[PDB]
Amino acid sequence: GNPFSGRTLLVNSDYSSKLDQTRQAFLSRGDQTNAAKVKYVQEKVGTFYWISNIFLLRDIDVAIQNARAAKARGENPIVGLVLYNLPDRDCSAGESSGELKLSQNGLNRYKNEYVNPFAQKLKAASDVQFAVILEPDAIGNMVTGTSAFCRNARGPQQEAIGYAISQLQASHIHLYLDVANGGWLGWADKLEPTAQEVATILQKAGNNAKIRGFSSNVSNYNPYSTSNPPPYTSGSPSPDESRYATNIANAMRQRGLPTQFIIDQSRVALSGARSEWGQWCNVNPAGFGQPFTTNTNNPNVDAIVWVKPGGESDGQCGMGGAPAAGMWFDAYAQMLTQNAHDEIA
Amino acid sequence: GNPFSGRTLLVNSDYSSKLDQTRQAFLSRGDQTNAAKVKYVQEKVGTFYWISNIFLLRDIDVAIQNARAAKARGENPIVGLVLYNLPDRDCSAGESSGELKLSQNGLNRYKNEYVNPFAQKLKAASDVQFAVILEPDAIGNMVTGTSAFCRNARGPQQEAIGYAISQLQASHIHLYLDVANGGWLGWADKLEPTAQEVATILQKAGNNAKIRGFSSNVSNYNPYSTSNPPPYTSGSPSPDESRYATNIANAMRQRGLPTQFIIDQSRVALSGARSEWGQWCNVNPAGFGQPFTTNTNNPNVDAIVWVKPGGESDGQCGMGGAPAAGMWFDAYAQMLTQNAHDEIA
Repeated sequence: GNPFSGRTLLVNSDYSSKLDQTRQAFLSRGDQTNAAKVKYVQEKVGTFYWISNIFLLRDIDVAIQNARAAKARGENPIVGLVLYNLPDRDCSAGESSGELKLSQNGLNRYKNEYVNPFAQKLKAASDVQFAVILEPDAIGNMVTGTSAFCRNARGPQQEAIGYAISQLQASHIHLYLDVANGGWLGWADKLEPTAQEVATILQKAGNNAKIRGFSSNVSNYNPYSTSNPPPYTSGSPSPDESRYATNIANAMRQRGLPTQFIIDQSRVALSGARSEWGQWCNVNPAGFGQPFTTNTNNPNVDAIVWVKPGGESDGQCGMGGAPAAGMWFDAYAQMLTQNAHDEIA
Repeated sequence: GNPFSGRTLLVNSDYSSKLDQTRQAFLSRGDQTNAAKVKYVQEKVGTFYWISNIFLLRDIDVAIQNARAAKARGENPIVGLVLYNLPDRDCSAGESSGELKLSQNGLNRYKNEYVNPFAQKLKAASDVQFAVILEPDAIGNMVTGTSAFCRNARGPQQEAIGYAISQLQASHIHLYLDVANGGWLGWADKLEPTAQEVATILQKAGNNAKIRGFSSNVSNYNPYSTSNPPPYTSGSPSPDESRYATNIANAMRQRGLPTQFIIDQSRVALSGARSEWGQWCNVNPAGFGQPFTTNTNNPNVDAIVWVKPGGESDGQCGMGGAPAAGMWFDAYAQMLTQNAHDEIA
């Protein structure tokens, strides 16, 4: 069954605290309507916690503590975590986007100094339900990346992700392998290749290794369901994320693999924001998307979630004034609030 | 005594490895002249090692290994290390640029998880000489930082730096407290406020605590000595780093504090590279500056060193094609080579 059914996605306390700056900035201009929308996100919108380096393994203990505090106040939470520290991470850029590199004993450090401790903390926390998104966009780079750097990282990255899955096999841990977004892998010629990559990684994870399914649109901006997708989606069978999810599940079902998705809607672009589907860095204009829900109107979509913490920069690119990746970008957080989904108030 | 006297600044092996890409690029266009200049930097030009987070404490072991291997083939090295993990680091941007935040128990984590281990490794290696640059731009942010965020961090940051000085007192450890660059703190109305900050920090490190002096121009592009400084230096008594060093040393002397500088010349801006002195991101055109030497022609300047590794990006800014901070930017590395100081050949 769906692990989110009857649960609340836990609020990310780091994100919530950083959003206090946004609440305060709206208050300094007498903008009470937007200040209150920020406070709603602070208190009621669950977001995944990104464990983007080895130092941030301590945030797993913060999330656990918060999942015990919440369920003690009467709630029934599920903690979203992002496992994201692959050696030669985001190989498309030509060099790891993170601290581990394959040429610096990265595969071993990932297994032993990153995955092992991550898996240990989740296992000691048997009372807590976890949804873990595994390595955003690694599969996309594997399927389509043609540079030597990406071509050299592919094997070791499949071993690393298979290792991760093999170490996170418990009843309270629900694994969602990332599959990028409909604009990257949802084209007719990319669905089958994506499914093949999943089978290869699952073979490496072990015979009895399972995953619940996949994640998509993490840190991206595609709509979940629309009858008016952008013109750049012309020719694609996956013009929104609900359809992308159904198309991947269809390829997965034919191979006997998992079919379920969680779809990020932390940020959704307004019509016309991107001229090209591949644009990804601090896209504007955009707005906060629909907050966490199991009411998805798609049997292969377990839940709509927030994974990227909107307001954390994607890098010094896109919207002007953008700080380095992961740094707080208050004016962007303000824009997302101004254009926020109607549920937020 | 000047700690660099009769010593060679140790090559940074990680940086030298990354430069191989540059050497390969020049070779691939038949440019032997610049390929040879890259190899000159790879084998003969010392660069500091940046210990920019807790994960990178392992690079101190790397540097010490290299120092002991150098001394085994008859050399007399001095290892440059950059101690750079202050809580709420680079406060003027509004959020720590590093992993430690004051509101996340950052002061305690800085002492116990970063300074202590740093000190343990250097005090164990009593056979190695070290030049440690302490917290680049922290004093700059303390003197001119009037935002609420910096003002809130001031107290604890002074205690943090004093703590780092207090833990690194040894005859083989030579401390240089960073004082930004002449464009920031070299103005007339800024020299005393800078000396006052150093006096306050040294009091907090204690009565018996000492530093050898200061570092400047780290990651910047100001020339060491020129009779033709850029127009934007008009009205400044510190229009080159040699004059900045003398001005600070004179202010310190009158308060009876240390005076000695080490000045980065890893990258030097060429004519017209900047229209404003505060420009800092991947400034171009620029060249590799003068390699390490103690022939400084200035009593207040212990040595010209390379601290920032030229070719590592400052951020996704300044020059087309720039990657995120710390990512290798090979076209920039080729530029620094073609415009290198005449010693490099």
